[PDB]
Amino acid sequence: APSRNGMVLKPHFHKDWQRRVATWFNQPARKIRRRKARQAKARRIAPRPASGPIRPIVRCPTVRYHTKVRAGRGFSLEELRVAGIHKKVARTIGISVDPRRRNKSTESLQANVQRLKEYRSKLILFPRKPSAPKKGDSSAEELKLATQLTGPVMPVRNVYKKEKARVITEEEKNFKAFASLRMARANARLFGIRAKRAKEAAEQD
Amino acid sequence: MKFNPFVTSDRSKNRKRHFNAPSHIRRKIMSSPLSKELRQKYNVRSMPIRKDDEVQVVRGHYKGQQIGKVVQVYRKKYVIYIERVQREKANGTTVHVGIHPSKVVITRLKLDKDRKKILERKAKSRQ
Amino acid sequence: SELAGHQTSAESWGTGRAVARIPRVRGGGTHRSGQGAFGNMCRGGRMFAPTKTWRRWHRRVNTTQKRYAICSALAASALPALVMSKGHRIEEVPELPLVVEDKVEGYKKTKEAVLLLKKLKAWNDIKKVYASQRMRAGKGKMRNRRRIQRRGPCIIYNEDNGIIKAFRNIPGITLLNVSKLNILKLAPGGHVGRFCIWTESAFRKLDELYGTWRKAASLKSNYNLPMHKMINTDLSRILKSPEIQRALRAPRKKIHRRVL
RNA sequence: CGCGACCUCAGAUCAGACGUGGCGACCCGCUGAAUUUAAGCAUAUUAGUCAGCGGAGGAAAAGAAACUAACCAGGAUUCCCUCAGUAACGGCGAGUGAACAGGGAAGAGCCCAGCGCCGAAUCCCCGCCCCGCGGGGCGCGGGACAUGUGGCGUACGGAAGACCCGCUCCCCGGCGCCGCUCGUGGGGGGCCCAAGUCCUUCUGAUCGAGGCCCAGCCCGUGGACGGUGUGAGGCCGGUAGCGGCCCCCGGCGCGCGCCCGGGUCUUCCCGGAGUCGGGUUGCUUGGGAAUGCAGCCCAAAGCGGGUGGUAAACUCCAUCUAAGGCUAAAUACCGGCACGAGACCGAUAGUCAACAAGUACCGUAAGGGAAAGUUGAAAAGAACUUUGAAGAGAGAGUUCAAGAGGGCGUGAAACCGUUAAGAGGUAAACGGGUGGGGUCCGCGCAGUCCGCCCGGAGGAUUCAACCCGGCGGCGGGUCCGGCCGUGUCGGCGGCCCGGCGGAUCUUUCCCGCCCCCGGGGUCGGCGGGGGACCGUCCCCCGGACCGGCGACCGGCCGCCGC
RNA sequence: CGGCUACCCACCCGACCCGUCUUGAAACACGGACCAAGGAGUCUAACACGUGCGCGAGUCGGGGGCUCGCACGAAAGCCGCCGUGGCGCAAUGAAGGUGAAGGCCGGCGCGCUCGCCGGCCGAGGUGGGAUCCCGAGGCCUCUCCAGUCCGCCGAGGGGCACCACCGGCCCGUCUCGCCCGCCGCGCCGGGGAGGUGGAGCACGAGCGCACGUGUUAGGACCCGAAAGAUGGUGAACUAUG
RNA sequence: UAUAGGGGCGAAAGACUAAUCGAACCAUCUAGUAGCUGGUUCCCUCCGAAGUUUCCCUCAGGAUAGCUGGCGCUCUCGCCC
RNA sequence: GAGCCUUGAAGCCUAGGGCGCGGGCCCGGGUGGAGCCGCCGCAGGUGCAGAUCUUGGUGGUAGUAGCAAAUAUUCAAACGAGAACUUUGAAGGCCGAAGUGGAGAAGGGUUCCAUGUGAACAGCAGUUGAACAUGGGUCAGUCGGUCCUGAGAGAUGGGCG
RNA sequence: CGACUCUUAGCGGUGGAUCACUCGGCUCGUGCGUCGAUGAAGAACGCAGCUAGCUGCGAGAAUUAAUGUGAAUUGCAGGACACAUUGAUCAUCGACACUUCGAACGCACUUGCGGCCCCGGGUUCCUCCCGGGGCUACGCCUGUCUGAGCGUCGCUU
Ligand SMILES: [Mg+2]
Ligand SMILES: [Mg+2]
Ligand SMILES: [Mg+2]
Ligand SMILES: [Mg+2]
Ligand SMILES: [Mg+2]
Ligand SMILES: [Mg+2]
Ligand SMILES: [Mg+2]
Ligand SMILES: [Mg+2]
Ligand SMILES: [Mg+2]
Ligand SMILES: [Mg+2]
Ligand SMILES: [Mg+2]
Ligand SMILES: [Mg+2]
Ligand SMILES: [Mg+2]
Ligand SMILES: [Mg+2]
Ligand SMILES: [Mg+2]
Ligand SMILES: [Mg+2]
Ligand SMILES: [Mg+2]
Ligand SMILES: [Mg+2]
Ligand SMILES: [Mg+2]
Ligand SMILES: [Mg+2]
Ligand SMILES: [Mg+2]
Ligand SMILES: [Mg+2]
Ligand SMILES: [Mg+2]
Ligand SMILES: [Mg+2]
Ligand SMILES: [Mg+2]
Ligand SMILES: [Mg+2]
Ligand SMILES: [Mg+2]
Ligand SMILES: [Mg+2]
Ligand SMILES: [Mg+2]
Ligand SMILES: [Mg+2]
Ligand SMILES: [Mg+2]
Ligand SMILES: [Mg+2]
Ligand SMILES: [Mg+2]
Ligand SMILES: [Mg+2]
Ligand SMILES: [Mg+2]
Ligand SMILES: [Mg+2]
Ligand SMILES: [Mg+2]
Ligand SMILES: [Mg+2]
Ligand SMILES: [Mg+2]
Ligand SMILES: [Mg+2]
Ligand SMILES: [Mg+2]
Ligand SMILES: [Mg+2]
Ligand SMILES: [Mg+2]
Ligand SMILES: [Mg+2]
Ligand SMILES: [Mg+2]
Ligand SMILES: [Mg+2]
Ligand SMILES: [Mg+2]
Ligand SMILES: [Mg+2]
Ligand SMILES: [Mg+2]
Ligand SMILES: [Mg+2]
Ligand SMILES: [Mg+2]
Ligand SMILES: [Mg+2]
Ligand SMILES: [Mg+2]
Ligand SMILES: [Mg+2]
Ligand SMILES: [Mg+2]
Ligand SMILES: [Mg+2]
Ligand SMILES: [Mg+2]
Ligand SMILES: [Mg+2]
Ligand SMILES: [Mg+2]
Ligand SMILES: [Mg+2]
Ligand SMILES: [Mg+2]
Ligand SMILES: [Mg+2]
Ligand SMILES: [Mg+2]
Ligand SMILES: [Mg+2]
Ligand SMILES: [Mg+2]
Ligand SMILES: [Mg+2]
Ligand SMILES: [Mg+2]
Ligand SMILES: [Mg+2]
Ligand SMILES: [Mg+2]
Ligand SMILES: [Mg+2]
Ligand SMILES: [Mg+2]
Ligand SMILES: [Mg+2]
Ligand SMILES: [Mg+2]
Ligand SMILES: [Mg+2]
Ligand SMILES: [Mg+2]
Ligand SMILES: [Mg+2]
Ligand SMILES: [Mg+2]
Ligand SMILES: [Mg+2]
Ligand SMILES: [Mg+2]
Ligand SMILES: [Mg+2]
Ligand SMILES: [Mg+2]
Ligand SMILES: [Mg+2]
Ligand SMILES: [Mg+2]
Ligand SMILES: [Mg+2]
Ligand SMILES: [Mg+2]
Ligand SMILES: [Mg+2]
Repeated sequence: APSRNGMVLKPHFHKDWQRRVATWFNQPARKIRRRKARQAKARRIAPRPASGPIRPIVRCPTVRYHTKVRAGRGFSLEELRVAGIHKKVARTIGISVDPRRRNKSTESLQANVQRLKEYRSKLILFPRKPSAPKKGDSSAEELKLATQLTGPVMPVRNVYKKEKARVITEEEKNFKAFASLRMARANARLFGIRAKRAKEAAEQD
Repeated sequence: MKFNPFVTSDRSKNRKRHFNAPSHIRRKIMSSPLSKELRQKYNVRSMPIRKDDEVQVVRGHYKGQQIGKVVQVYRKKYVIYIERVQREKANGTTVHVGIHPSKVVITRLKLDKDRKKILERKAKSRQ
Repeated sequence: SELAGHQTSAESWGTGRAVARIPRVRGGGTHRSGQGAFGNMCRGGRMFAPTKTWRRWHRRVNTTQKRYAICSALAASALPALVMSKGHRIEEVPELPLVVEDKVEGYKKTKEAVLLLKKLKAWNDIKKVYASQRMRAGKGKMRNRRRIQRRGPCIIYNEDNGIIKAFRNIPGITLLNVSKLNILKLAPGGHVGRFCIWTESAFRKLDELYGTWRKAASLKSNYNLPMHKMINTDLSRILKSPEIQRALRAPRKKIHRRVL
């Protein structure tokens, strides 16, 4: 059965795959369905923007993607309490609320708090009866538009720290050599055994 | 060009609906044009033909100047029969020749209150 | 097929009862009972290679090759010899690619469209399309295609203001947009050089949409014009230039045939 | 002894109401092989599938962590691309085979047992009144359930009780009418543009060139079908934010019923048990010192329990809070009701079935299962005469056609009958070479060649030879009058009355900010805006090159019809 | 009159009935009475090689999104602060991990089988190697003279691709020895000289699409079994109560 | 009327079980697999074998090498050596 | 391709003319009556002499074998175009009461009866029939089922699953 | 000379191949989500003037009523031919009706045998008297009625 110099092949076709063949013949059909679903939502539901609730600045958990940034799920109840609004009142304002998201970083805490301040500044609400809570006159001719597209804030915000102009400096360039990484690696590998030998030296007198 | 996606361009489906259409559809199928003076007088393009309409035939074996009154309308065969149009059999018995009503120019309609309402709707829709 | 002639349960005879080794449907009374079962060589049998639905139908093209083909078709539409060799009647027609005013795109009635084609002499091509609208050759008349309606001029525009209505029922015409350039409409049948009629905004938007060799395309993101292989490509001028004929051996036109 | 109450129960053809069964393409729960591969065959693969059984819905399941991860951490379920044919499993053979990220569609969150507080403030039923249309739902009086625990307040994201603070004044369930709505809300009925004209073929025309210098008419309608053939106009049909009527669904705006949330402090409460887990044994998984499920046994804890992918002990840390429950969206659909399209098939193909097809017929039964389309435009399907008893036939007639005569379009091969030609002891047939005969083809068979030049014979013509008159084309010089192509400077001029991009800048510019002593400190740091500089387009004069497909005028030689 | 020809016949010569298992078929080897229709290397996934095109250290929108509702529109066009992601640009180790630049000149330490400082060049050398460059020389109807003109070459040189060899660098092991630094002076790290194992580096050639061949798994060029499993139907024949 | 398929029943022949019994019939898995028979569809041109080495529970088979075809690339000749 | 045509397309036949080496093709002549082809690209369910090939049709055999298990028919007349066979008269026979007789159960379903036809059926034939077409025919307190249990089959209570 | 046999051609004969056509399949996609105890799917029987099948119906049986359209269905006689009355056919169907078996339901089913309640005639009334109408299956939920205990207890003989 095999042949000349070619790669060893093990295809997973021994199972009766001919019954379960899902071929995307309805891919433009689903595209038209989902276009009509988004358009019918934007017509019938509200003058709320498409992708309605606002998403947080969120760092990805990895040693791979944590340099990048992500639109998360919700605004992490401690952050929402620092912003100072009730939970379901925030949900009806348009704030996405997730009760699971914790806060280890004061930097991300204050970043989401400033994002909430920006969203509260950009918020224009419409109550039913004209008793004017938190509104005024015809603001910006009904705010010049009705429905936004793909997030009100464009929630990526890939921050660009530059640090362009600096002078070459003192003995830090002689001190930050390759040997610091190997010394830190050896210290991390031998952190515990040295403590055990120190305990044994203190014990044996 | 056809733009509404709820109507067929299919030859099999069109022939199926045509040769299996019910009688109230076949009345609309068996419609006949009018003479130029009658369409000038009534402001209408064409009318469905009935039992007591006078007919001048424009095409076929019998052509022109033969204004006669129809007698039968077989909507099963899509054929009207005309009293003037005759053909003898072998045994000397006359029989009416099959004429399709689309090759039929009506010179005199039948006056009825229902046909006046139909003609008024035709004129109002033609505008 | 998807449900073949395997509805018939059948077994083969074997050694005795020596008709064949093909499976045979089993029964009585009915004269089919004993005939050929599923198989390629039998009556009513399963065909060879039942053509399944998961054939590799749709073929992806590189977008650079797509834009390359669009640029090649639009460039070949400018030469008069190519479009006359495709067969459009460009005898009394004025200068190549025709640019009409901005009052054309706001037409409503198609009598103005017919009058415009008669004054721009594309009515000869439209009359050729009228003269050739014959019946389809072959069995393809059954599946709702009974017309050989050959392609004529195509009008390329922007700012649709009723020009699709004015050009909608002209035979052989092609509704085509600047932002959506179709290869299947600009070069039908794999042949280049189709007669096209532009507009002022169209003919000014082409340079914005593709660019020259100096600047990039401003409407597209990362597209440039392709590399031009032979810049001054007049081969007769090159071979009759003095710099080439200075370095030639000699015209050797003797024959030196077979000597008996 | 009898009477009564409660608890366990039985009866009824008690009043009211509910499940059975079918389809089952998609979905859920169980269990469930072997052919095949491994070239042999047991483990393995086939396959946690085929068959079998039980259920419901237009979706089902799942779904708010006893989660992923281990760093600058994320955060319900589902679906797609990647992860990935990878980690891993495997007579480590054949082969099998995930997951976390990450990018997208979708986004909606919640409730209950416990804990206490409310004099059961709660629900089911019966009878009459208040009620409106097409019909059943709130309020009055007594019969039951429930204190072995209804309902409100409560949900692990903390909750509750009492003071202080400035405040908030409210919802969802009806009812007639008025203008709507993105296809101009749902479906159904009925209608709407324009040659049938002159000529000629044809049985018939929808065939054939033309309808005045405005292209004969209509077009938001030239898709398709039927009509005696090949029609945009002859016919319902096709386009149209086209019109007129009826039926239904929705959000505005007069009655009826309910209507204290936020921040600080104090006090109190703070949780699902034969269940997790351990041993052992079967199935399954990629899951290996055992991923999940299940049988038996042992069977808890409260600074507790689970997870942390190598079993175990000690220690530290991260994350979650299981043994209770609901929830639309993205997803699937070969069953069904209508629906539109096709680089598909063409009566031995395509579904078994284009047709009185799951029909005829076969087998006791489970079950098996066909063959079979076409006259013509219209039957106008052959009147009548004649032979035979009729079947059939000869005349006659219809039709363009009986050479279309009731399984009737076209009508080949195998095979048969007749006629014409030829031949026949080595079975017939074949290849090479001729000969004879026959059908047929091209032509006139003692008579068939053309195109040019020149010397001879009559005739009618007008240009050509040279010039005047005329427009159109070729060619090149002054590159003359001026547009433009290639690199170069300049007005930095359109930099504020300009476009593109720069992890190159301007902390003596502005705004929102942090820090130190309402003000001051660039004293240091974050985001956005203004503009300084770098590589290409937009005008100009001054200039080099080709005047190159970039072309007009002025002039010249040499063309050209009239 | 001429005529080859899918017409017929006669004559001379040669000539066993096709297809395939086979070393060997006309075989007393098998299939074939005749004729009409159907009938057998297809499609998907993956790999490898060759070719064609686009871009090119990058490449690719197949996953979604954007356009006004269109018959062809289930097409096509665009995204780019949608490049997440696949392949390639880095390999070697089981792994912890580590990870491809050297050469020349001057001075310094005993130029010491030995390190430092300053400057310069830069992917090394050798033998072949298409091509390309300089050029002695001589050749054009009567003389001194020249420029393009007719017009090649002895010899020399820089050397594409590629081949062969030497040398160098990187990773894991093996042998020998010395030196250097301290966010802490330790069973801490790093460096040198040699011969080995690698699918490496030693100026990269890939990505996407299409076509052709070959292989694999799927019914896999067509037809074929004795057999196995699952679920149902029969004691009207027969066997026994 | 009862016994129904690895079951029934058998004065025992493995006989009978609906013309089939040393394991019935119908349908499905299933187009089960076969190193084994038979077949595999137009023309022209060019090149053109082998029945051998080694290995295999290998001996009617396969792998590898050999024989062969296709696609090219690097060069060399045309002017006493 | 301003392609071909109802003044005749595809298809089929041809002792006709020709081309190409060959796959095949073009023209002429005869039926036919509505669709067809050429070039350039594209995609195939794309070419048959075989496979005890599948379906359908047709020859040699071949007017051949065979219309032979059970003793047997013969004359006249009649309806009828038509008689070895239909009906009647007569004669001779067979079955011979364990029947070739008269009626039943299971099974068949109109086959029972009358009239008319004889292309179709009956292995020749028909004027005949169980063939065909039309019209008729089955009358129950006291015949049987219905009632009863037999071998046995069976649901609830219960158990298993 | 004829008969028989072979090869062509013309014509004729079972044969229906090729060609042409399609009220047919196949594939793909979209829209909606729909059976039954108020009798589902399926089956049996019956129904037309001449009516075997398919199709359509259920003793109101080739359809009834209503709405819309507007002079027919048709092979044949007839029938409504009326429309200054109501109106044939066709489609829609929203109102009535829907034999028997069938989850099938009073029992197993042989269309047999019953048991209650009511109404009409038969001796004007039950007493196993004819016809018609309603009910009479299993399990289970909530509530009502009845009673079983040496299950527990109160009061009394
Ligand atoms: Mg091979
Ligand atoms: Mg399989
Ligand atoms: Mg169709
Ligand atoms: Mg099968
Ligand atoms: Mg199958
Ligand atoms: Mg088939
Ligand atoms: Mg054809
Ligand atoms: Mg094998
Ligand atoms: Mg085996
Ligand atoms: Mg398994
Ligand atoms: Mg199953
Ligand atoms: Mg059910
Ligand atoms: Mg349902
Ligand atoms: Mg759930
Ligand atoms: Mg493997
Ligand atoms: Mg598995
Ligand atoms: Mg929770
Ligand atoms: Mg037509
Ligand atoms: Mg038309
Ligand atoms: Mg019209
Ligand atoms: Mg804890
Ligand atoms: Mg613990
Ligand atoms: Mg713990
Ligand atoms: Mg641990
Ligand atoms: Mg561990
Ligand atoms: Mg829970
Ligand atoms: Mg749950
Ligand atoms: Mg859902
Ligand atoms: Mg046919
Ligand atoms: Mg058939
Ligand atoms: Mg007809
Ligand atoms: Mg004719
Ligand atoms: Mg015929
Ligand atoms: Mg004919
Ligand atoms: Mg025809
Ligand atoms: Mg013939
Ligand atoms: Mg003869
Ligand atoms: Mg062999
Ligand atoms: Mg041999
Ligand atoms: Mg042979
Ligand atoms: Mg033999
Ligand atoms: Mg033989
Ligand atoms: Mg034979
Ligand atoms: Mg064939
Ligand atoms: Mg390649
Ligand atoms: Mg990336
Ligand atoms: Mg990969
Ligand atoms: Mg088989
Ligand atoms: Mg076995
Ligand atoms: Mg018996
Ligand atoms: Mg016995
Ligand atoms: Mg069994
Ligand atoms: Mg078994
Ligand atoms: Mg037997
Ligand atoms: Mg056996
Ligand atoms: Mg068995
Ligand atoms: Mg096979
Ligand atoms: Mg061997
Ligand atoms: Mg080999
Ligand atoms: Mg070779
Ligand atoms: Mg070679
Ligand atoms: Mg051809
Ligand atoms: Mg084939
Ligand atoms: Mg095809
Ligand atoms: Mg054949
Ligand atoms: Mg062959
Ligand atoms: Mg055979
Ligand atoms: Mg025969
Ligand atoms: Mg004989
Ligand atoms: Mg004999
Ligand atoms: Mg006999
Ligand atoms: Mg007589
Ligand atoms: Mg007589
Ligand atoms: Mg006697
Ligand atoms: Mg006796
Ligand atoms: Mg007897
Ligand atoms: Mg009888
Ligand atoms: Mg008689
Ligand atoms: Mg007979
Ligand atoms: Mg009969
Ligand atoms: Mg009596
Ligand atoms: Mg039982
Ligand atoms: Mg029970
Ligand atoms: Mg046939
Ligand atoms: Mg009525
Ligand atoms: Mg009753």
